[PDB]
Amino acid sequence: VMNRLILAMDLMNRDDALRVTGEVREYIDTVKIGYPLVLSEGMDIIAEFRKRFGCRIIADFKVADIPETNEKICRATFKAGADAIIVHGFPGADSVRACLNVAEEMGREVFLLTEMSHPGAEMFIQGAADEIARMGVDLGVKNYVGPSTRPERLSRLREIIGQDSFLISPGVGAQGGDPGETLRFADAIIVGRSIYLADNPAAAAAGIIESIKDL
Amino acid sequence: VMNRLILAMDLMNRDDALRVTGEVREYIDTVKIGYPLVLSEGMDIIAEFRKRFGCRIIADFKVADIPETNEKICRATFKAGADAIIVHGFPGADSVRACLNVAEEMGREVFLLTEMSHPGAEMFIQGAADEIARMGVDLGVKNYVGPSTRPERLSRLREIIGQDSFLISPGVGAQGGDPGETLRFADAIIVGRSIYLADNPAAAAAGIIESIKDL
Ligand SMILES: Cc1cc(=O)[nH]c(=O)n1[C@@H]1O[C@H](COP(=O)(O)O)[C@@H](O)[C@H]1O
Ligand SMILES: Cc1cc(=O)[nH]c(=O)n1[C@@H]1O[C@H](COP(=O)(O)O)[C@@H](O)[C@H]1O
Repeated sequence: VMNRLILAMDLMNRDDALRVTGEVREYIDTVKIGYPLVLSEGMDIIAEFRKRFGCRIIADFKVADIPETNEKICRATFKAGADAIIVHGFPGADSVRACLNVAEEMGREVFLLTEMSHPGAEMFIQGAADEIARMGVDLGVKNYVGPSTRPERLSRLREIIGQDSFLISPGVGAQGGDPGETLRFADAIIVGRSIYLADNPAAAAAGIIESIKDL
Repeated sequence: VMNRLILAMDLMNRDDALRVTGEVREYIDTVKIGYPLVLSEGMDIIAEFRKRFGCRIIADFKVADIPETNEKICRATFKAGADAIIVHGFPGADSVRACLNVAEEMGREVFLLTEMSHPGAEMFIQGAADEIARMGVDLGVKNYVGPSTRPERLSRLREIIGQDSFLISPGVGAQGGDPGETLRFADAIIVGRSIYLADNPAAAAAGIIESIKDL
């Protein structure tokens, strides 16, 4: 990922989302698009962004259903042009395998979300996260998401998945995570509001990149 | 819910989804619409169904993000005309509260998914399910989802939530659950493929209702 920075584009208006993404395009080459934008503007927004910006698109859909439904969700998401999809591991191995099967059929990638970044993640997810990660390894998952807000947990996730696996990390900026510390363990950081709510998103992205190059 | 039966409309084509829903409308008055249909046909499908069929719509979006994103997802879903949304409890109390806050602002309902119906649910979700349910009670959740495939677990969920709470249950038919047994504990059953993949969906729905009235 260009500059190890992934934009979390969670504005809910097509015009604002296009404006911000265009302003920061030189600093990124991967955009994470989730349900706030998709449920407001339609799945066609994925192919529009892919074309206009020539970026890779990660669909952050936190897929968390039974295996049969997960297959349908993944098929629709890849048909819409997403390069990868984020999948929850908490629903278990069969649900993750269903997503892996569709990604294999369509030449795409799955990212497994193993521990979340918000405070509530401590209640149930944290205590399962190591086992969710190990499940990922045993299923052959190569791409993972873990939390910038808890770098000791990010270190433990990296320990389980090994150095060859790709690890991206949200919670930088707004949720309190630090870019440099997070990049001790993650390959790339995800940043949303610290960029897209800034008075000058390009200057915000540049500031982050400047602190990244210093590592 | 009319006849204690909720149609899980997970066909991915608007014409087929409209045909089946129209054929079974006399047997139901609540349609559950999820991401297979929404990500294939757009969020506008919710208002279309609500109008054409005069049904209640439950958006089965298994909301499972951080609190800030959950608020955006719920706002977009209610703006699209959904009467209620299904929310995962596994991400913790703050994530569930975010959904409850938006439902309160917009005069809608949250259904909390506490234990899932597929085999993988045994790995991580089952061991947290009682505590997820108790969390729901403490947050004031009044609507719950639990698994037809494990009626002993459905009984335990009913025990925690009490008789006044509303409980709906998927996994009937295709996944192996039984309508009558499930309705010992749930107020309503969700049925998808046993109806929408049948040669005659109306006859399939009628058959289920006939076995329900017998209780
Ligand atoms: C992928 C994900 C997992 C998670 O544990 N935490 C998280 O924030 N996310 C998403 O990353 C983005 C974080 O954005 P900011 O906090 O930087 O605004 C939002 O899209 C969240 O939904
Ligand atoms: C709500 C939900 C939770 C869950 O634990 N199990 C489940 O099947 N679902 C959904 O119910 C429906 C079950 O459909 P059939 O198995 O009856 O086809 C699908 O939409 C599933 O995504």
